[PDB]
Amino acid sequence: VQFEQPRRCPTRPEGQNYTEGIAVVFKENIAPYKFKATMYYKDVTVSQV
Amino acid sequence: HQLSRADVTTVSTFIDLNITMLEDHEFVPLEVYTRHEIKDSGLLDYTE
Ligand code: NA
Repeated sequence: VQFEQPRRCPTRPEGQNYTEGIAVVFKENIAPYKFKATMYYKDVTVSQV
Repeated sequence: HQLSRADVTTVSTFIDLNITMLEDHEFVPLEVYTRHEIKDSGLLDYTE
């Protein structure tokens, strides 16, 4: 018999390359559009007594 | 003559193993829509 010769050792992974950057994450808009209005009307009351 | 151990070339019989601890991480609260946003998405509020 002979002894097994040294095995090929594994290699450490290269490591994930990361791009740095700035981000803005947008979501679907569910808020209603809001604005200001003015109602002009007249309450008309006819009372039969 | 006389030498210190720093004056002798040093070879290592040790196999290196560099283990580092997984760091602490903080999870902030995060919501896509708040319950106020969900309430406000209705066109007409009956109560108001
Ligand atoms: Na051998």
